[PDB]
Amino acid sequence: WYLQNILSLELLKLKSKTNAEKIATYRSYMRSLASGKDNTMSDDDVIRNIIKERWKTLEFGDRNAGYPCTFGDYIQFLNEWFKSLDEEGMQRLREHFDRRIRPLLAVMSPVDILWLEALTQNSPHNKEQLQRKIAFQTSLGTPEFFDMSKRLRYEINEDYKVRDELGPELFALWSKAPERWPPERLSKMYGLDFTLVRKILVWHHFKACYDACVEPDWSLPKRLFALEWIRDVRARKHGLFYGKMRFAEQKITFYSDRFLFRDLVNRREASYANVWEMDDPYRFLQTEQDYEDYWGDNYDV
Amino acid sequence: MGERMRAIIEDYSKGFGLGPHGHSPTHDTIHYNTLNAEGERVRDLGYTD
Amino acid sequence: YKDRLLSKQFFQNPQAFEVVPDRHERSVQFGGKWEYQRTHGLPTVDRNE
Amino acid sequence: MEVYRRITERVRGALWAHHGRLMSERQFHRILAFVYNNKYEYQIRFDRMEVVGREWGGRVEVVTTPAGFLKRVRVNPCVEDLTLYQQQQLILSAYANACADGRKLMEQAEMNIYKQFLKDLKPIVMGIRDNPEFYTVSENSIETIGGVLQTGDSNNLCHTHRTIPAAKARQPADEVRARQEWEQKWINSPRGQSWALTLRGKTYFALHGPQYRPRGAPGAKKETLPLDIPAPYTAMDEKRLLKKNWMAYLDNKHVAEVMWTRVKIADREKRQRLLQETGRAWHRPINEEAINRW
Amino acid sequence: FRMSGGDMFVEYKVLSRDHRRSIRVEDAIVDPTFKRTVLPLGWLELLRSPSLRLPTGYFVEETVHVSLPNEANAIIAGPVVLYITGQSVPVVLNPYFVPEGTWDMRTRDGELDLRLGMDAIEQCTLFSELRPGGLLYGKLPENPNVRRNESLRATLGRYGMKCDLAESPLVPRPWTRMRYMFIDELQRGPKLTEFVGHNPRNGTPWRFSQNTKYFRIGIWRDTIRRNDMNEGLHAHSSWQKSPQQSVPEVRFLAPYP
Amino acid sequence: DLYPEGFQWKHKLNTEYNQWRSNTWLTPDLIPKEHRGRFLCNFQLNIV
Amino acid sequence: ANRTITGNDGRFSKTIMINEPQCNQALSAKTASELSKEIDKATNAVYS
Amino acid sequence: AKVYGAVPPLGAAQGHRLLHGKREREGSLFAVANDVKRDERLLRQQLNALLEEERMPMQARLQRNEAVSSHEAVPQTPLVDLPGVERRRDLPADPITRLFFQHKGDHALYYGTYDKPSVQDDDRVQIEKRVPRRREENLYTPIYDFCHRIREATEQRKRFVVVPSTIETRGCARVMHDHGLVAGFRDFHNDRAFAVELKYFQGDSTINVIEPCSYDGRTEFEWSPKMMRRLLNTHGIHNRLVVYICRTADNRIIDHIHAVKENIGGRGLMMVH
Amino acid sequence: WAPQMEWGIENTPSQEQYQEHVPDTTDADFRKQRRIQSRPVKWFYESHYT
Amino acid sequence: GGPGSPVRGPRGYTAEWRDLRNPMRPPEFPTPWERKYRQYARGQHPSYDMVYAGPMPEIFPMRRDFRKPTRWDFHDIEKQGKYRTSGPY
Amino acid sequence: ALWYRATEDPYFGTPQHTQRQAEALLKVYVQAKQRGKAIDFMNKLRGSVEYLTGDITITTVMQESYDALLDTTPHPHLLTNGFTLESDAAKYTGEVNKAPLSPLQFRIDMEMNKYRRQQKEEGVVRVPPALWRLDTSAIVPYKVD
Amino acid sequence: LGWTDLFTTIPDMTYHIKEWFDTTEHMHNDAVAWQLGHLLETCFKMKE
Amino acid sequence: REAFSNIIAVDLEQEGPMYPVRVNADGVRVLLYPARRIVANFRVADILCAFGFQHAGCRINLKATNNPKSPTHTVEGVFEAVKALRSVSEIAASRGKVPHSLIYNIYPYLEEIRRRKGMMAMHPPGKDGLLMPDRVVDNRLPDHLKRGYYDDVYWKDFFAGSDEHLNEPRMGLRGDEMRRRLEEAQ
Amino acid sequence: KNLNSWYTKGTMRGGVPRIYYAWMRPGSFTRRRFEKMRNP
Ligand SMILES: [Mg+2]
Ligand SMILES: [Mg+2]
Repeated sequence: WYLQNILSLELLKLKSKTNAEKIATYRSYMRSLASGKDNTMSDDDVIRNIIKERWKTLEFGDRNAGYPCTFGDYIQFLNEWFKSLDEEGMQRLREHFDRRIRPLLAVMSPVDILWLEALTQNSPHNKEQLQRKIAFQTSLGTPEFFDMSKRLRYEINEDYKVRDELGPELFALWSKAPERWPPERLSKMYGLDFTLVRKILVWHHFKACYDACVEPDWSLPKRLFALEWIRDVRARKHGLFYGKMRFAEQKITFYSDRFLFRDLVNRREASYANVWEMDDPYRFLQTEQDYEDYWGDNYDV
Repeated sequence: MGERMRAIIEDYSKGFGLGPHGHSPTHDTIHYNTLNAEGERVRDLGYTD
Repeated sequence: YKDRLLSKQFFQNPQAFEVVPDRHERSVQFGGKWEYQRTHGLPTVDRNE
Repeated sequence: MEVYRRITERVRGALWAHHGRLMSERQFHRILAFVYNNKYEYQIRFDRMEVVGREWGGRVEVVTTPAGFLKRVRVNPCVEDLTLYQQQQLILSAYANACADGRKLMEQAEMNIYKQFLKDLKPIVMGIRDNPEFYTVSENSIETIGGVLQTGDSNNLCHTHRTIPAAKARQPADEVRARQEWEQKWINSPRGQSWALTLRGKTYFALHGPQYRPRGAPGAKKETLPLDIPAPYTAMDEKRLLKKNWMAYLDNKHVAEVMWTRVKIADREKRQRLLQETGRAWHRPINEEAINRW
Repeated sequence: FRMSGGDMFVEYKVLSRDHRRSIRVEDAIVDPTFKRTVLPLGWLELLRSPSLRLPTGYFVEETVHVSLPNEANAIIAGPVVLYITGQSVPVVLNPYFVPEGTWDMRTRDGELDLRLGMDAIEQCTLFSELRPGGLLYGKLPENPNVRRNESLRATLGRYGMKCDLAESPLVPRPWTRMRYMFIDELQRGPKLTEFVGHNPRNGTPWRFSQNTKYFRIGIWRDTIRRNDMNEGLHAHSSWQKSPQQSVPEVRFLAPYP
Repeated sequence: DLYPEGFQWKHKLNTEYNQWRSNTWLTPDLIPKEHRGRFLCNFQLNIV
Repeated sequence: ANRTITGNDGRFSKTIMINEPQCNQALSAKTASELSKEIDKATNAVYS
Repeated sequence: AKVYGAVPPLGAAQGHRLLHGKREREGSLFAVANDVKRDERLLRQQLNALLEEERMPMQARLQRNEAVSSHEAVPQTPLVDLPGVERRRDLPADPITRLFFQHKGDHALYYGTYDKPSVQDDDRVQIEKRVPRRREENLYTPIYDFCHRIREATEQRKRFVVVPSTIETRGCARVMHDHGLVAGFRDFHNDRAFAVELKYFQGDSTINVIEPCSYDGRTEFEWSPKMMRRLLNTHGIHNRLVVYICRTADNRIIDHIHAVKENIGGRGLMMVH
Repeated sequence: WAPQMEWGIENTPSQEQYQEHVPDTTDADFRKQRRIQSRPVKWFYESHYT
Repeated sequence: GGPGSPVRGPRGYTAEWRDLRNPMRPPEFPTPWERKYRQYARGQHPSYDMVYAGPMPEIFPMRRDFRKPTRWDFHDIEKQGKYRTSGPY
Repeated sequence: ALWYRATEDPYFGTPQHTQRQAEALLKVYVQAKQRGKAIDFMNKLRGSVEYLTGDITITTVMQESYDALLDTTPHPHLLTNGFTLESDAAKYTGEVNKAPLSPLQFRIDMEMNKYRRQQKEEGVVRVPPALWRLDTSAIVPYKVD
Repeated sequence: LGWTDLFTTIPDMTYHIKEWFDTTEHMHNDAVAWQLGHLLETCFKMKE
Repeated sequence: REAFSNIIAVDLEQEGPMYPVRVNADGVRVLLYPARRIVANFRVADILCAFGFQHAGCRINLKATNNPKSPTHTVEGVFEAVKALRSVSEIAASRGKVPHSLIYNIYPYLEEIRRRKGMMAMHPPGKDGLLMPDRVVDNRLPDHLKRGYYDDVYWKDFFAGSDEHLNEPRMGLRGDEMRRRLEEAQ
Repeated sequence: KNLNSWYTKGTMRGGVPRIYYAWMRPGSFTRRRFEKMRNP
């Protein structure tokens, strides 16, 4: 079933476009004029819709009757396949799970249980009473309000999309001499705050690495966040605990308004032979205690 | 329903840039189209060659 | 560059380069547990050029 | 930083003011990021060289990288006999004339950067004013709910300029294709054949042939046709936002509007100052009907 | 790191352990014929910074024959940090300090003929340059394990390389390994973090489910009279009236719902 | 931050957010007007 | 230290006042080099 | 192979002790013993030096660096100046609108004490010293009623308070003004009193509570450094929120934070937050 | 790395942890929420710096 | 060793005048100090303290923590008895 | 874990991995019937520093044991030496004798998947030339003892 | 001569600047720009 | 509904009071102080748990036997106390001072102060970034002119159904597409 | 030197859950009114 429906594209036929349709579509794609039909749907989107509804319309049961698969048959293939997984295989799996299932796992509700069982066409214990209960309760809202397909639809901060950060920026440069490319040069690219943009840079580096089929620098998150690293190390040594320091446990000292002046004139008057000296990753460290806190993790160093 | 209706409408229909008095439509102390003073100015003029 | 890159990619996983791929699972590594320090990233171009 | 961000906001704002197009925050910041990295490159290369300032006679010498860093100081034993105060002032003034020379260099460099930046903005800017629908009215013409009123005075003084040939479109692209047509016409001619064997010819081919760049050599390997981003004909960030969430739409259009207003206010301030400097305008409002009577 | 004449030149920075004292070296050969990196003996006193943890400047100071470069003709001194221009990770040598007589590298005027050995290559990204196809592979000392003149694809071909990267449809393409990247601030917001236990670190994120003894009467009263408010501990359960259940990683700052 | 922004998303109505995330929506009589559509939370009732 | 320059700080505002009523507010070399400190330490302050 | 900072290449003719290795002199047990002891205490001495450089306060370091900076070869004599530039200036005040006149320090001979005040600021009422009418009553202190003045003036939301002027009282004021619990303060060199300007924020005061340490003058509480150190610690988190003021043997009025810094104990005055 | 901390679930013996005797079996302690235990020598297979 | 300890006690130029030298003049033996350290030693090096560190972010999100069966989660009210179960664990 | 602790331990540890350690670990992987780890380890080894130095070497014993376990354990896409035929699989396969995979059909499906891939990625496929034919000459079928 | 834009007749201006910037709230340069600007327009520019 | 009218909230950034709160409800003297954990009377305790306090500890009326003691008093007391509590941030702003916790935010600022030396500090000579309009530009065209204006750059009939870009929206259209408009109209 | 460990501070209430913040209070999280310039 999986081979015929999902994997074989060549057997998939699409409704053929008329000549008028071909023209209107072309001229829509090449040059946009406002007020137009917002749909203009890519045959890519269409195709993927047909596939996902092929996953909708898949039902199990006796296959001497209509449907293709025994349930036992399905979980059998599933079991053979799950044992069959490599490292990056089950990595792809767990990513796929974190992206699709996991958020749904957070947004569920009793109101869905019937629908939740309609996926496998399994019959519940209480099915009539759940019919009644869920009918009465879904009565209290819009039908769009209650369907689990649409509950994830909006995401804050639409200016930077995860889809668009998949291609990492200027990867054809900082690949080739990663030392000449401190986090600053790239951080001018994003209109976000500090913690967020450094976070994003880490993700860029990792995506890039996995893309080029080489292993990523795991010391990179420690390098970009170095100040946060050392603050956490010294906090862990101070309050005795293992974890990451959170806000409640910060010192209650109140600095004066001008407290930063000394450091301000020290920074404003600094000077550097080259730009590498300006931002090297290790300028955070002076005493030996600094070097002992920064590398305590690698028993190599 | 009505309130967010109004919010969307007032936000989409708001003007921007500088007017004839050299200021924003939302500027603090100085105003434009007082008592439909421009509306009437179109009433009596009209647009024709 | 293409060869330095090729080699690094190959010693990352060999199973990417097989026509019929065998099972690819991570094993131990000879440099240490921190071996990534001596391994990672992409081949680097000479800085003069 | 400032001179750039002002111009970029000019572009973004204008882009939404004239046509209904929004620029993606992503894009807006990545322009600036490119300026920044340009400056950074110029810095990288600027530190490989040194500038020498010199004070009295030649007897106080200061060697400093153009960024203002100090590398060496040479001094006559004459200086050693002065005072600590005067020694300090002397060296400090040499350092100053060094920083001066360096800063002259850097400012040429920066002029160069500004030019590259402009050249990179040009397909966008000339993207918005080179369309058959683009227009402007004089800033002194009254605007009323129907449309814009006619400025009365000096019917000679108003000249409408036109950037577009009104007959069939000749785009910049046709001009570049014309340029390479003339390149080939010149090359393939007999006199051009003899010229391609000169030093001038091979300088031309080394700089401006990309086609002959060996595989893996830095730089573009084809000649590129000039980018075409016609503003009213290309949907950019408003269509994606309108499909996804209305709220981000309203917020981004709001940002563009605000930026445009701000730019316009700046232009009004500069105009006012230039008007005061030449004495046509007073230093406090003397004409309040120009404000209160609307 | 640059290339000339067939070999590498790298800038590096030698440093004491406390990084009090430092020396730059501009062009150093990267040569993997040296088991251990060699410096001029004179630097031993220049690099000695007697801190608190090392009352004498160095942890290790001894005499070795050191006849490899050219009976105790040299001195092993450790540990001196070394920062190479390309690499993000410091490399920690215990170098041979050689006097003038043992070996004198003055070799050209102003030029000290310093080089880097496998002491420091093992610790850098430079090490990946040591494998077949790299730029140091030519300069490895001859072995049964290292074939001198073989083409790269010949060698890797023997190790079992068949086609190019992900060329066969059976192996997934490298860049689909990571498709989605999760950043809380850019999408759906932060998690709602609760705990049952002593602290956030000592407890579980989970509340107790509906099947608890103390929750059953309450949940009952809550199913039957749905509209009025009900007393109980049944509030603390993972299950409740509202369509939004309490389970870990609820995104509560998300616009929808 | 003395006066933080708080929850700013208008994609649903206040009453729809309230409805989904709060049990308090089920008891409209027990809540004053100023708090009516304003709560996203579940409340426990303890009778002393 | 000389009580030549005095100040008054509100939450977000800063007042630097030159006090030398005897010589008619004529600043000495020390007092001026001091003022260029108080001015930029007041001006580079976080809350001003 | 170009080398920077390494001074003449290959140094100059210096072999190590172990490498050169001249034949070891046989010292009598005397010589050897003495070598061991002098070089042992040489190492001890060095360890001391390093610890002292580690523990040096920043102010000390700055004074040192800028002292060396100005250093000349000859120790030059001070230059004769104007008749004087160095009179501490009088803090500015307005004569016409006033709590009190700012009295010149040039009049320092005219001044009285807190007990027997010289006639000045006649146009203003004079605060009276607060003393017990009978035996069982507490014996009041300028600190006691300083705190209660401020507390009551904070409850009535007044801008200015006229308050008793003694050494530790205006000490307390300077400390509170440091921490920003008080908008400002001034001593007009009026004998009896001086004035404090209160600060309000968000409609109520900046001072939650202000309390004296002792009710009597006959009771004097001493604060161990460990106690003042306990205050700073809220179950493992460093808390400077609340301020405690105290006298030192050195007659300084300090908060508990500086006290803990230099590990000195002091006599308690008041708490405020 | 996290130091081992006393009075945990797998640390504390029965009578302090629960007021009852609970049998110590190396298989399936429901109270301790573990499925199974292979019981190697504590510090042997782990790295020492850990 | 602190303030409770026993006290330590205390025209021309002195012998401590000569050892001192201007940082402007090149010193005795040209010991290759690292610039960063001499910056830090005279107090002019821009500070990076723990005060400048923000939150340490979760970068790679761990795993879903699945509900671990406890003794208070049982589908029969009987299995959690008073004679058997004294608590969830 | 033991293999890491071999170079991590100051007291009992060796500076570089001894050959003894290598062939020991390999022998554990052979004796665990652990395929993936054996392959990856072998390749990692021949990519190590000790290998390039000449210190560790792949011997004939390691090599042939490696091959032994490579034969006798299940391969993900293919049937392996030491896969036992099942008489009763005829219930499904349709035949009692032969092996339940045909390398020819497997190759063909590989070609098909190659085109389906080029389509999924580029949206369009180049039609092969008319002179193009799949070369099946190099394929041999499964032999069974 | 246009040496400066600002002029005022108000007594003890300094106090009013202080107390005005006490009532102000945020540090975002939007806020700062408006607060400063409004201060300037209402007093130091001579509109009225 | 009287309880929802009186709702209070608590800033949990600090997770418990950072100073002692001494406050009395009518006749009931209450102390809310910082503790290592939650310590309180069972009822007061799960009231303080209702706020999400980890580190608070609280006591009502010295000795527990002290009058007046009612269930009412026990509740009203702890709620009154919590309602008198000041958050640390609020305290810090109250004195016009910067909290130790919020200083990290200044870091990027301070960072590019340090990094502004050299070219990054440099501005283009001659150019302010403020460019005033001088002339008036209008490129608009009569419809018949733009009918075939973009045929070479793009396809013919470029402006076809475009309502904003044409004075005659229906020109250039082939009959079918003209019919479509009316078709949706009726 | 601070012998109370932040590791163990608290009181188990049994089933009663309470919220904690990873960093700041959730209300202070999205700053969009100054970011997207919606303010008076
Ligand atoms: Mg300092
Ligand atoms: Mg009684």
